[PDB]
Amino acid sequence: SQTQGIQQLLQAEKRAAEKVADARKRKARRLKQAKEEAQMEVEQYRREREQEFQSKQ
Amino acid sequence: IRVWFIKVRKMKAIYHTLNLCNIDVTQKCLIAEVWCPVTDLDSIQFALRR
Repeated sequence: SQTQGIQQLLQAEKRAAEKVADARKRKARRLKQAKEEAQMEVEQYRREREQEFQSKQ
Repeated sequence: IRVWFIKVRKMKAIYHTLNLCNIDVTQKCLIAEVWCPVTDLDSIQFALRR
């Protein structure tokens, strides 16, 4: 039983620690990912409204 | 008052018994190193079933 306590303990420790680190870095990457995707989508909408303005012309 | 006493005091004894234990670092179970009679072990495991 003494051996088991360290096996399962190591498993849970590694899982939980890497999950916390994974969530942190996931937010860290999502920062810029959302920023750049929103920028590109906005610019596309800008050109779309330019075309709409040509129709209005 | 008397039954209140018996309940409270046996509760005290129960908690004292819990105090004599071994809390693992992370495991939520308690591991004991205790004694036990051999001849009545069937009644002991019956009490565990209870």
